[PDB]
Amino acid sequence: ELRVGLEESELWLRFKELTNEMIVTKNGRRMFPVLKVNVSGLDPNAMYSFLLDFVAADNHRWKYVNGEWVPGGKPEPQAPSCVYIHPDSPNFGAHWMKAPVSFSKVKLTNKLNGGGQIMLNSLHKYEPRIHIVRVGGPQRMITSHCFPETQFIAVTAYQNEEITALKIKYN
Ligand SMILES: C[C@H](N)c1ccc(NC(=O)C2CC2)cc1
Repeated sequence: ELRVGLEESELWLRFKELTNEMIVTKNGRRMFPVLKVNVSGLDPNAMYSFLLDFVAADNHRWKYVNGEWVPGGKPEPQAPSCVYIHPDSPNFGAHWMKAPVSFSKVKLTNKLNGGGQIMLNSLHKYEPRIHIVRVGGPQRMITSHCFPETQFIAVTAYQNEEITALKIKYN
């Protein structure tokens, strides 16, 4: 059975309980914390690519109002984010299972850009999600996993200084 787990969930939970925020820039900003995933139950010899995308957790614009995040009242449908391919892709099960799969090179942007960078809507709430795609083999297969622990609001600058402080404390 394919098992997918979150490395350093303790740290993600500190950020989540304060409402996590991730900086987006026109050029694209790397994430802190980094999404790291423990994976077991892959065929060491089978071929897989690791994909990352960001689900709009709700259809609302959020705003920091008197030290608290509150949603607008005018939802719009949220077009899904683009997919980031882990640069080790494609690779053997053994490669993916020898150490946590670490998405340290994904960059979050607010502007449609060349490639690499994933465009998010500023002040929308996102839930990171991976797809483990079995490639090359006869039978293509996809397994998807969500990480509620790693939810955040995309911001152009931090609103909650509690978040600013946690980021610096642990980077
Ligand atoms: C060059 C770069 N490492 C790269 C580019 C495309 C893919 N395509 C896939 O694996 C798709 C089937 C899921 C993988 C890696």
